[PDB]
Amino acid sequence: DRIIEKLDHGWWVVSHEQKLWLPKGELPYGEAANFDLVGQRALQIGEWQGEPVWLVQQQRRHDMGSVRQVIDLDVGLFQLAGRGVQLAEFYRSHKYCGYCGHEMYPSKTEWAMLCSHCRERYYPQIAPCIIVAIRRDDSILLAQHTRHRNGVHTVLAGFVEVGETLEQAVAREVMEESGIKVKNLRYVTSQPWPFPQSLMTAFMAEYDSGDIVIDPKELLEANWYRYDDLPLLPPPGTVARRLIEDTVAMCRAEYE
Amino acid sequence: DRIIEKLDHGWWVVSHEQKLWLPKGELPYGEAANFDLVGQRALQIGEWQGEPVWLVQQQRRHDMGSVRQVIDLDVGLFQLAGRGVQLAEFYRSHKYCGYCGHEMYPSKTEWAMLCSHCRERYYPQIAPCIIVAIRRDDSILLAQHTRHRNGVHTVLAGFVEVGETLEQAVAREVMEESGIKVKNLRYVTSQPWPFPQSLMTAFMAEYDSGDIVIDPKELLEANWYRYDDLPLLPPPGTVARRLIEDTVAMCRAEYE
Ligand SMILES: NC(=O)c1ccc[n+]([C@@H]2O[C@H](COP(=O)(O)O)[C@@H](O)[C@H]2O)c1
Ligand SMILES: NC(=O)c1ccc[n+]([C@@H]2O[C@H](COP(=O)(O)O)[C@@H](O)[C@H]2O)c1
Ligand SMILES: [Zn+2]
Ligand SMILES: [Zn+2]
Repeated sequence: DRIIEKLDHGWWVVSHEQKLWLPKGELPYGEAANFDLVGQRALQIGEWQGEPVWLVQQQRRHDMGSVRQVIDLDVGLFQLAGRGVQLAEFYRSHKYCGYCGHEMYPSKTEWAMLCSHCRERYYPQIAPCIIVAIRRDDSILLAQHTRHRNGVHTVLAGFVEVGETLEQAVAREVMEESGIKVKNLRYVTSQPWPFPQSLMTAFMAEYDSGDIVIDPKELLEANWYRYDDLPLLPPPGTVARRLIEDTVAMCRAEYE
Repeated sequence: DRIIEKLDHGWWVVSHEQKLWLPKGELPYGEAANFDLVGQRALQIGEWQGEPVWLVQQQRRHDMGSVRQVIDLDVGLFQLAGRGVQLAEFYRSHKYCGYCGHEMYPSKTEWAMLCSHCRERYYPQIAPCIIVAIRRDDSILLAQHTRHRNGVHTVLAGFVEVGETLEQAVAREVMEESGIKVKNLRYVTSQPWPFPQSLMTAFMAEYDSGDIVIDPKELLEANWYRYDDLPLLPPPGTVARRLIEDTVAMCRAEYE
C-alpha cells in the first residue's frame, strides 16, 4: 500500500464499481502523471513480466468497461486485472464492519479486512459455478448469450446455489436456460475465475428429454449443431472451448 | 419472522456464535415456555416431518455445542440445524452495511440482507472444499483429526483457495497435512455442507512420492491401512465413507 509519485510507471488497474478504466480500449500501461494518477493510493496486486500492476480505487468519467474486455490481452494479465477489480469490490463492501459498524482497514499481511474495534474479520469469497456441454447424439447444444455479443456460440453456465450439489446445479441451470433435461453428467475439470471471484467446474452431459425453450432474457438462441458442422466457438485456451472439444471427441468416437 | 408465544412448539435451533443450544445432548424439541423462549424473535427455516424448526438468535449460559453434535439425529434435521446456525452467523456479520455503515435488515422474500440507506445487498457465501482419499497400492491413507476425537480415521479435507483449481487445492492440502505428493486425481462427487456453508468435492488420488509428515496441529496421526484391514471409519451415509469404499473397491480390483 503506497501513494503514487511522478515517475511511477507500469500497469494500472483503475477500478470503480465492477468496471475498470480502459482508455483507447487498452489496459493502461505507462507513467502515472500521464494517466492523472499521481498523489493517489495504489496497491500492487502483482507483476506482469517484471513490472508492477497497480490497483487504484478511483472513478473515471470516460472509458470504464468490463474486465472481460482485456481477455485478449494475456490470460495472465487478465488474471491480474480481474483480481484487481475483485479486490476493489471487496474493499468497497467491507469499509464498515458488519458486526459493529465501525470503519475497517485492510490487512497488509494477507488479503482480508481487519477491524479497529472488534476482532472479527472478512476474507474474499469464492463462488462455485457450473459450466456444461450437452450432447445429443451427433450434435451438441450451443448458444449465444445475451450479455455477450461477439457472435460466439458457447456452452451453458450458472452459479451453484445453497443446499445443492454440482450435479443439481447443472441440472437446474440447464432446466432454466434451455428447458431440457440431462443425464450421465461427467466431471471434466475446474478453473478459477477472477471477477467475479468464482471456481467453475466443467461438466459434459447428454440429452435426456425435452425441446429447447430458451430463457430469452438470458439467451439470444440455442441450437443443436453437429460435431463437424460447428459455428464460431469460444477461443482456444478457454474452458468452454475445451469442453466443446471433448464433446466433439465423444461424437467422433461414436459416429466415425 | 415472528415472535414466540406460549403454545408455540416444535424444534428450536437456539444459536449463538457458531454454536447451538443442546440441553441433555439434545436438539431441543417441545414447547417454548418449557425452553424459556416466549417473547423472542424466531425465524422458521423449515419443517421436520411436518413440524416447524425455529431459529432463535439468543445466547445461553450452558450446554452450547457444535452442530456436529446432532449429526446422528437425522441428516435432514442436521441440514436444518446447521442451516440455522449458518443463517444466524450470516445475520451477525451483516447487521451494518459494509458500504455505508447503516443498519441493515433481512429480506423476507429471499434470504439476503437488504439495506435501509443504500441499495447494495449481501447473499450467503458458499465455500468450495476439497476432500480426498489417497491410495498407495494395497493401502489407503487414513488419519485421525485433532479437532474430531471419536477415534475415527477418515480422509483428508481442506478449503479451496483463491486463484487455484480443485486439483491444486487437493495437491496443496495433501502436501500440508501429510507432506506427500499425489497423482491421477479422479473426481467422484460433490455434497453441500450446512455449517460453515460449503460445497465439498470428493476426489480419489494415488500416492506419487514422499513419506508421511503429519501437521501435528491438524492431525493426531496418519497411516496406510490395507483395504481389508481397516480401522473405524466415518459412518455410512457420509461422503468420506463413500470415498473410502470407492478406494477399497480400487484395491480389490487390482489385488483380488
Ligand atoms: N470463451 C469464453 O468466453 C469462455 C470460456 C470459458 C469460460 N468462460 C468464462 O467462465 C466465466 C464464468 O464467469 P462467472 O464467474 O461470471 O460465471 C464466464 O464469465 C465465461 O466468460 C468464458
Ligand atoms: N464421517 C464424517 O464425519 C464425515 C464424512 C464426510 C464428510 N464430512 C464432513 O465434511 C465436512 C466439511 O466441513 P467443512 O465445510 O468445515 O469443511 C467436515 O466437517 C466433515 O465432518 C464428515
Ligand atoms: Zn468489526
Ligand atoms: Zn448499505
